[PDB]
Amino acid sequence: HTLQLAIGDEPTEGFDPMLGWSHGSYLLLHSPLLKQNEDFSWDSLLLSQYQPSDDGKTWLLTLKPDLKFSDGSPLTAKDVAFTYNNAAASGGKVDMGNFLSAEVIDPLNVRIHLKAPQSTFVNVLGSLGIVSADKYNAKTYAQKPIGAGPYRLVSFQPGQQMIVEANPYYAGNKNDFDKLIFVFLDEDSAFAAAQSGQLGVVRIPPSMAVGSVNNMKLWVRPSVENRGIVFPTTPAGKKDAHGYPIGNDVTADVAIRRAINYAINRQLLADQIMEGHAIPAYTGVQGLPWNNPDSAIKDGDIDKAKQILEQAGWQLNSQGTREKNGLPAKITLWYTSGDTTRRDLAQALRSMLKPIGIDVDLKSGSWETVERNMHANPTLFGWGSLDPMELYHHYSSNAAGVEYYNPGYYKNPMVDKHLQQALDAPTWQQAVPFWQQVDWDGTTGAGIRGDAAWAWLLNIQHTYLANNCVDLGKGTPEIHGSWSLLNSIDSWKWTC
Ligand SMILES: N[C@@H](Cc1c[nH]c[nH+]1)C(=O)O
Ligand SMILES: N[C@@H](Cc1c[nH]c[nH+]1)C(=O)O
Ligand code: NI
Repeated sequence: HTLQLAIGDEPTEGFDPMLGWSHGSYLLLHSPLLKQNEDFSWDSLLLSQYQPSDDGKTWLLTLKPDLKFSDGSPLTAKDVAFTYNNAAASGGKVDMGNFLSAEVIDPLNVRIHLKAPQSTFVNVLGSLGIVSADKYNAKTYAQKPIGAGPYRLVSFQPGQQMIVEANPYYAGNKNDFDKLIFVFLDEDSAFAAAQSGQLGVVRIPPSMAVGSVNNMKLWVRPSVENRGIVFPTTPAGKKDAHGYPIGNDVTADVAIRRAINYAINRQLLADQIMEGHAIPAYTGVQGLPWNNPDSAIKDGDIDKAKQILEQAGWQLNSQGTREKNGLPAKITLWYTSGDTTRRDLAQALRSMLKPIGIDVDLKSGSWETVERNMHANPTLFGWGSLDPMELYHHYSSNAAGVEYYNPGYYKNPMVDKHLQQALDAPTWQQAVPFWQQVDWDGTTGAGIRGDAAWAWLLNIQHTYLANNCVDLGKGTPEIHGSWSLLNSIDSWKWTC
């Protein structure tokens, strides 16, 4: 069967695990050693056995026999070792952490050596795609790659489409669709093509998940993708390396941040903006094992927000705005244009924070424009993944100002300690208790009970429209990024 999908952003700069697995359409053409389960354990497509040592410093990987690539070339230990070592030394992103080396014992066994225990290396094992040691070249791979994925590339028209076909050498199960065509369209054009019957699967914003489309069915997919506001946690007066202002004199007050957290009604955000297709999120890891269980509050509480503001010395002035030492609680919320739900979320927040006396300005821009103001102003972001490293990216002092990570320049030495403890655990199960202390350790934290570096809002569920004859099956909770639906691609069925 042939299926046409418009599910997200267009892939830019190639299909090479070596250059970066950032896009997320690699799930189509590639396959890592491990695949994550719904209980956050790990299974494997390519391995019969994978055992880390008790020290957590080394991994032993036994490959399944008779594995092949999309071109029919054999998949063995040489290719795994080549993959990991080359991605390690390439220096082009690809976080390998404490990785040292991959040694080939026999055609079916690889031994991975790490500098120190790393609880997140299991995420590397579950992300980095395997390339062919012989056939890999940085020039010809990006355009026409070979992998262990369920599909192999056939055609690619930039700005137009991308055509792939089922890989006969796939080690996993086959679905009911032998050919897939992915069209690159904006959300509205995609919806139009869905209603016209041109496409079988289309991704739509939750706002549009309303009413009935002919010969189509809505699919709500569980997701850890989120929406939240990041606060500048330091006073103003400093600039970064690129001359962008850092800090906000209003939001540097922790009371402001806690009050904003308590005044917001997350359930109303879900029901009124996301059409019920979100769940309230009080953290960046909402619903995950490493989420602090006590990190939730009873929000939409105006009187408590007012009480918090009054306790810190924020009083209404003659103009009806909170003032403290002549400084009014006037803030500007920034967000990225080109997204309707973000505009609506920002507006809704502006309306939600008014009754507690906080005046919210709105400013939308391109990411290039947002980059300049995201350190000096509260900003809308979306994140979320099955990788606990998010907590690091958000709350590590070393991540402050780096790319889009930690724009509020949050620095708490104890939180850094807990993060480092989590990283240095041999297993992720042992790391989980340390990840939770990031929120609150009983003394300090980055959560609401703590410094409240964020006003986290929602975990957004992904919405699709599929033909009535198409079953999208199930998979792990989808994440922030594009082409997340692909995580379920093996389970796809044709019911007509
Ligand atoms: N991932 C973050 C930041 C970002 C910048 N560019 C792409 N993403 C967001 O979507 O809000
Ligand atoms: N690759 C982008 C995806 C994105 C589009 N818009 C926002 N985010 C990211 O990780 O943030
Ligand atoms: Ni993003």
